[PDB]
Amino acid sequence: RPKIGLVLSGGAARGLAHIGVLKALDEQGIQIDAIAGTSMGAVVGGLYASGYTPAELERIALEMDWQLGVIQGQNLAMVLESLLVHTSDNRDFDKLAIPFRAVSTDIATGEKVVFRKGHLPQAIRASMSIPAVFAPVEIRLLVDGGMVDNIPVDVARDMGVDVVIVVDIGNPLRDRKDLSTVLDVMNQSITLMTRKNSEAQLATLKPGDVLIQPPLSGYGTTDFGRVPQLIDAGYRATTVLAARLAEL
Amino acid sequence: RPKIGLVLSGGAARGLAHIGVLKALDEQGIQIDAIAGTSMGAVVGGLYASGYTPAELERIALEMDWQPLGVIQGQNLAMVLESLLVHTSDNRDFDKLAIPFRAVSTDIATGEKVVFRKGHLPQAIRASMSIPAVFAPVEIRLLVDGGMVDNIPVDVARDMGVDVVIVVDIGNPLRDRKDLSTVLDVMNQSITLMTRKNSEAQLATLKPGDVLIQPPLSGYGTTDFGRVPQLIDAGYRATTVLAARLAEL
Ligand code: NA
Ligand code: NA
Repeated sequence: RPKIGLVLSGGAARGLAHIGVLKALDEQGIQIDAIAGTSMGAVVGGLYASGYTPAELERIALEMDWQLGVIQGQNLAMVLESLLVHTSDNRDFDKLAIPFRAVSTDIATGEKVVFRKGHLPQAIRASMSIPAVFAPVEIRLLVDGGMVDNIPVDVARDMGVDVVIVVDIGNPLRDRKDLSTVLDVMNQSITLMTRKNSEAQLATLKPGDVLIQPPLSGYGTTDFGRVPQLIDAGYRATTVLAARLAEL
Repeated sequence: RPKIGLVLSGGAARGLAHIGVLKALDEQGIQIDAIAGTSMGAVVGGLYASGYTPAELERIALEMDWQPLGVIQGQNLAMVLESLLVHTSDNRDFDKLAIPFRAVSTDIATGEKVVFRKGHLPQAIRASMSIPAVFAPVEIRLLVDGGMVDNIPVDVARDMGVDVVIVVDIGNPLRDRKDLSTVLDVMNQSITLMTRKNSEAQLATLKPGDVLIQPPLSGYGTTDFGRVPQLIDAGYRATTVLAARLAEL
């Protein structure tokens, strides 16, 4: 039987669609041997790697307050430590329920930083440290890994997997009418280079592999008003490929 | 004889080294048939394309004040450029300037490269120079600094039909850990990162025939205009050193 690696692309609000993919994949009895994730893909995939069920991930997403950069940085770190209190005495990420890699960016040098050991919470928090939303973290000064490897196919392949299931939740560009402020222009820039490394990795997909691309046409990148829809989106997108995933 | 295209990479303060390259190139009698530039490379190269001498470019750089806010500086930069270029008002096609010229910019809405080849020289150069968080973007497409898509526009210059390119890379140094204080700092760094990545890509396409000039700018702050004379000397000396290699064009 083939080793299957699950790659979970970066985002924020949009990355809760990852939950619905897991929910489908589990239902369909697809066994994941390795997970690689950036930002939200790293949160969802990390919690799942640690032992959470997609159903519990769903319950947690529907029951918490998504309603300055440093204060939110600490708040995110304390939530992650609470959820992961059961993996305190873990150090090697290969020895979690499922092997797991988070991906982050060394803001000083631009180098990709793949975590494979240490403190799961702290590593996941690095991968999730979106500039102008969560302060970077010091472990190297570290940020959201979207700008270097948003869809870390190659990371997952260096865990020795034969096939990858890749979930691209997309990073839509802002429309001309929404580019009001200077912050808006620069996020757009980050979005542009994020897509460019994303497209590059997606280029390396082979015959064997499976791309999942949830229908998220409507969906605001930071908009957590529609969780149930986001999760359904990933659920349905994956349910549709039940036939193709079956042959793994 | 070969058609020589001069490519002038993007920057800000560091791009005044471009002046010293022109100053050398002229001295050495190297004839330029086409110019392509981004940001500062576009200002210096555009003014030179229009008929300024490198000497006058140097005089202008040594005698002016580099000492809601993004927009006010945007207008100020536009009025300076219109003053300097008042003689090319009735120009429309950039191929009919003293030297053919292309400025390069970025459509911030779509990420597409925007190469200007016609219209109003000042307005186009101002687009190429519209560095986010320093000069408001311009509406012509909402347009910014072309560094993020083609900082070293070798391919633009080659689409003007040149056989050889002289490329001036002034570099975009990354900020060190100790200088990354604010959120603005982190995001500039990001822009720097993608700027280098497209820069390295174009530099990859250079051939046997072509000539890369890379001024010694080790010290130099990207926004630091306190050392103009050094910046110009840097480009001057870097080019003077290759007098032999440029001679065979
Ligand atoms: Na340390
Ligand atoms: Na550090």
